[PDB]
Amino acid sequence: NRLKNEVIAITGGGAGIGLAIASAALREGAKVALIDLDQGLAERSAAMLSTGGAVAKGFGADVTKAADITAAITSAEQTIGSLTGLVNNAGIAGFGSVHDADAAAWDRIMAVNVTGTFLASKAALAGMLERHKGTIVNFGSVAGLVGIPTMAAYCAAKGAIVNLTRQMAADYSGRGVRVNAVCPGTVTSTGMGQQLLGSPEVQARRLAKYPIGRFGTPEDIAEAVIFLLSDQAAFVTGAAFAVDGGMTAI
Amino acid sequence: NRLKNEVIAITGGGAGIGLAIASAALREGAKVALIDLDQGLAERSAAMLSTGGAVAKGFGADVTKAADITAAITSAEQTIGSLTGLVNNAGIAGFGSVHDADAAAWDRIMAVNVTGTFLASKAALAGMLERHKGTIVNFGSVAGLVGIPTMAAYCAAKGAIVNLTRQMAADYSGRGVRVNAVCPGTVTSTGMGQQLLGPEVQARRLAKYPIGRFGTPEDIAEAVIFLLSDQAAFVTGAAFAVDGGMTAI
Amino acid sequence: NRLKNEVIAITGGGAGIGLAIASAALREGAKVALIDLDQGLAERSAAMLSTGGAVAKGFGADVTKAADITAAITSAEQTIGSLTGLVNNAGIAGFGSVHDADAAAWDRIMAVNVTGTFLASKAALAGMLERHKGTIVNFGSVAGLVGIPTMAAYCAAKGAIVNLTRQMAADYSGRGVRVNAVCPGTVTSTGMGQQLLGSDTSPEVQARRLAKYPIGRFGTPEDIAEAVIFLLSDQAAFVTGAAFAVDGGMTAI
Amino acid sequence: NRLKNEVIAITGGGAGIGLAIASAALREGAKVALIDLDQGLAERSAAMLSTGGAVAKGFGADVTKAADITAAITSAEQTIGSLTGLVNNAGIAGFGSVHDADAAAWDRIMAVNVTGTFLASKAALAGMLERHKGTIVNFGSVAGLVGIPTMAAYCAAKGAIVNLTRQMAADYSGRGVRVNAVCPGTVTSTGMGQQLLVQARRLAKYPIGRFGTPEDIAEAVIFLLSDQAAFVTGAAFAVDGGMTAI
Ligand SMILES: NC(=O)C1=CN([C@@H]2O[C@H](COP(=O)(O)OP(=O)(O)OC[C@H]3O[C@@H](n4cnc5c(N)ncnc54)[C@H](O)[C@@H]3O)[C@@H](O)[C@H]2O)C=CC1
Ligand SMILES: NC(=O)C1=CN([C@@H]2O[C@H](COP(=O)(O)OP(=O)(O)OC[C@H]3O[C@@H](n4cnc5c(N)ncnc54)[C@H](O)[C@@H]3O)[C@@H](O)[C@H]2O)C=CC1
Ligand SMILES: NC(=O)C1=CN([C@@H]2O[C@H](COP(=O)(O)OP(=O)(O)OC[C@H]3O[C@@H](n4cnc5c(N)ncnc54)[C@H](O)[C@@H]3O)[C@@H](O)[C@H]2O)C=CC1
Ligand SMILES: NC(=O)C1=CN([C@@H]2O[C@H](COP(=O)(O)OP(=O)(O)OC[C@H]3O[C@@H](n4cnc5c(N)ncnc54)[C@H](O)[C@@H]3O)[C@@H](O)[C@H]2O)C=CC1
Ligand SMILES: C[C@H](O)CSCCS(=O)(=O)O
Ligand SMILES: C[C@H](O)CSCCS(=O)(=O)O
Ligand SMILES: C[C@H](O)CSCCS(=O)(=O)O
Ligand SMILES: C[C@H](O)CSCCS(=O)(=O)O
Repeated sequence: NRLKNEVIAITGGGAGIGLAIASAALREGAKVALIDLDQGLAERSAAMLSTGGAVAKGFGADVTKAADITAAITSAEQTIGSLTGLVNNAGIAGFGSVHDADAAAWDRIMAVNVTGTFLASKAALAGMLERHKGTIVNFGSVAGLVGIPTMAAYCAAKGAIVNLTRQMAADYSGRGVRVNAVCPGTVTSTGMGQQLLGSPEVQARRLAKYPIGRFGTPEDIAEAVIFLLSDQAAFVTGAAFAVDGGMTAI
Repeated sequence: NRLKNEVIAITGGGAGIGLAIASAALREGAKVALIDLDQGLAERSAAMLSTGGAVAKGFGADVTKAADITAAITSAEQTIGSLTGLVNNAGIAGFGSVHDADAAAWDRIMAVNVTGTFLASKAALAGMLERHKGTIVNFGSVAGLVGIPTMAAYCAAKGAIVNLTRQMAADYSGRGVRVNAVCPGTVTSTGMGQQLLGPEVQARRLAKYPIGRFGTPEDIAEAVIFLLSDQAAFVTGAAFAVDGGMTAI
Repeated sequence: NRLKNEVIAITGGGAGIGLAIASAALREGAKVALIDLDQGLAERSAAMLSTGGAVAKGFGADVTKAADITAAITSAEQTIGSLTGLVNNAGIAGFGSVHDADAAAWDRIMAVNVTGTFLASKAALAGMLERHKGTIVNFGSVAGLVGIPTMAAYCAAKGAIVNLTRQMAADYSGRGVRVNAVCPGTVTSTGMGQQLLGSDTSPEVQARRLAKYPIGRFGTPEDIAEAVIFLLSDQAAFVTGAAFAVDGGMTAI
Repeated sequence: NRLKNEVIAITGGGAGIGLAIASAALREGAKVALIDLDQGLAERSAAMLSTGGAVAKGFGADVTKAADITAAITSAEQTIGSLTGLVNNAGIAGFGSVHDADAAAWDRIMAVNVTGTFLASKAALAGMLERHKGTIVNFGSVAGLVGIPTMAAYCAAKGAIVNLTRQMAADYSGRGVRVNAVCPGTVTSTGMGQQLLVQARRLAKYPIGRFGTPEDIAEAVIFLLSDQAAFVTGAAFAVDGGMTAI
């Protein structure tokens, strides 16, 4: 019951890491809102999770669209109660170095990751600040802390999220709202993870970047997020928490 | 659940943050060994904690003395079982800038913090590596990540611990032993906290903390309990700031 | 003559830190192209700088407009020779926290800073990679390393630039192109510096800000320019992927 | 003339990166004191550098011995003038992990690196603070910023130096003394580079595609020592071919 009486909205919550966060949050007694670009997916996943009295509801919204994400958060609050937590998990990845990157793809990557974190937080902060109570978890990556070959836009976007997290902590920590970023290492099993992988030598070069000797699971990342959401993390704010199997330590 | 079947040794566990870690670890089902310079204190604190079937044991050792810390860990394991976790919480602080610091006090601060982390870990690692299973939590500080006026030796020591943690993670993460550092902001209530305090200046210190308050031993303990737990299975080499936003600004 | 035979393009080169970089680069023997949103300013400043044999030329371009910045770099190269260095100095700042920031303002700050760095680098990289030779200096800030109250978009943009610099260094350092970021502390005398002051008039906050700087003063455009000159020079041949704090100690405490 | 009117003491100045710093500082018009554990080497290297009117002098001291290093700095100041810069270049490396490192070996690595930086700085700071003018460059490493397998003591020592640099800058920047740390990537050609010389695995960690040279590192130190770096203090400057960027 680490999240007893918490109400948590999770963007990109219909699949992958976001869904695992939802599962773990329900385990700890939270009520959860899954907000996804894919409304049907959010609804199906919410139903799948709604067992043993667990309360999970699905909502459709593109985080880059101010009116849509605002309406989704308002509806979540109307449906399951005033938010105590927001997880800005929605993100997309793509490839392209600065010299040849698709400019339109660049903008979309920056939009979903950075603008989405901005707009979703903006919607949630009205109530959280009014209540002097909230916790926001943003999604960095190892790709926001170091450079990754061939991922210019994504490294820019995640770098933005890491420092935006510090900025938001600066504004809001004293007003009762903690803001932190989890920075995951590679997680193989998700759609994005599969996109990333998509030769014994190449993948092995990648695996060699991880002292722990394996890549992450959605469940590994979810546990870190649940800690940050919980009131046991009451003094934790502005942190960029590396959950990365040692990648950024070497 | 969350530390069911864990066996945790905590250096400097007789008081302050170390004692809070012990209490929280017992809450989560671990068995704990308090290892403190002050043997009597370790014993009294262990006795106080050992209620409701909670198992805590106290041992005396100076972490800077290789034979003594090795013996305490051996005794702990005989009494509560093979270690699954080590918290290198033992540390001391002091004041003095580079131009005027006393060399002997400098050496003692470096010894307790850095050499203690080295020797305690060395002792624990024999067993942990043999079993391919362990978690070590070292104690950095905000003082290991940024410069603090008038605390040269302490900033050096905590800076050493932060990067030694990365180095240890590099060596051992693939061999079944995770190594992480908690980097706490100021916690005023402990013996060390009271030492650092000893009002315009207080208010200036408080303004360094976006959250608007200093930390408690319980705040820090919860982060340590997370890092010790198998729910942190992918977390290694991290320098985790538990600091009310201090290093974020 | 630390930049003899170098040809450097400087975005936002018409005024402020960019103009100070131009002046120092000319001192060290480079030829410089000033590229600024304000074409007249770029041209007037280039004229002012072109004394004693120094060669500076001005060009107008909005760094957020791919065709415009590409055209400016092309004209610059036709005028003063193939680029060996690019300084992505153009940037704008503004105020607003996540809860109240205007989305359009947010986008423009992200565009000039992040998209501008992307688009100008893209233009310069074609030639630099072909020649296996270049150095790119991006502009972070203390605001790209730590959080600054009430500057959400700007902290996001500068944070993007700091890590984009790492990413570009990862791609290009082995191909002959070094990429680094200078992260200046507050420089009061520029238009942006004045913009920052003007945003809070109290002298408690004014002295509060200065107390963040161990060195006991704010930066000058000349202070920042010297670090950029070092990074552009071949004396910095092993320096790449660095986020170099030039900040009077601000991020050290 | 970037260091004209500067007087710079360089610990470990008899060889390797230290000697390269001396050479570049003399190129820029500074007067240099080489301070080395090997006194004869400091003297011979100083003599070699002292051509074309350049002023370099050699002195012997173990930076871990307070009286030794204090006496060398005092002798230096008496011979070439009051210090304006100090480069804490002296350092040693070794191998050993936490589980197997010998405690005496651990202590000597910490001593030369960390205690040496403390003691040499303590000696120089008396004069620098009196004159409200100084610049101190400490030696970190990529090994002070990230973990390096099998180098526990060395990663601890360099980690200490990186944050001690921030601490010193906090204390002294407003009093006229800048303090910075250079953090070099691997430099193969020095005694330490050779000592620490799978090898293709190591090179792959460097995006620039080569290891550093003593000259590469010297140029960064020269910048940090110069008055052109007037606003630079408290910084950990990575000179590392991109190693810590990935
Ligand atoms: N998978 C990995 O290796 C790592 C991923 N991450 C970050 O973790 C987060 C989640 O990653 P994954 O679970 O792997 O992603 P995913 O690709 O498996 O799923 C992302 C979910 O977000 C939704 N989504 C996409 N765009 C959206 C938008 N504009 N508005 C609302 N929802 C949208 C998708 O529909 C999808 O259901 C992202 O921020 C990602 O960048 C960070 C580090 C490692
Ligand atoms: N109190 C604070 O504001 C902060 C403290 N810390 C670190 O957290 C850790 C714990 O701090 P506190 O609880 O405040 O300390 P404390 O001073 O309240 O208690 C520390 C305990 O360590 C023991 N100890 C001292 N030297 C020892 C040695 N050589 N061998 C074995 N045990 C020894 C003492 O007997 C004492 O019981 C330390 O590493 C400290 O540096 C870090 C950040 C904030
Ligand atoms: N002034 C300060 O305190 C600090 C400033 N900086 C950064 O340093 C850089 C330069 O700063 P300042 O000299 O103070 O700025 P400034 O405001 O004095 O001058 C900026 C120049 O950039 C030009 N510019 C603006 N938008 C442009 C665009 N879209 N395309 C082309 N040119 C454009 C302007 O016309 C102007 O001439 C910026 O990247 C800034 O964010 C970073 C840290 C400290
Ligand atoms: N060689 C490399 O790959 C890198 C080395 N470094 C650091 O750069 C610095 C210089 O390294 P190198 O030039 O390679 O070293 P080096 O081994 O080639 O020579 C260092 C000099 O320091 C002197 N020295 C050793 N102990 C001393 C003591 N207790 N007191 C006074 N002098 C002493 C030696 O006699 C020698 O002349 C060191 O601090 C080192 O840790 C850091 C990163 C890369
Ligand atoms: C997409 C996710 O943030 C991972 S980016 C690549 C990280 S690594 O595989 O190069 O360690
Ligand atoms: C003793 C502990 O590590 C705190 S060091 C001083 C930190 S602060 O009060 O200057 O934020
Ligand atoms: C606009 C420039 O990047 C400075 S942002 C504010 C930095 S400080 O004055 O709060 O230290
Ligand atoms: C001794 C010097 O600080 C280098 S430590 C090893 C660095 S690397 O070769 O593993 O990148």
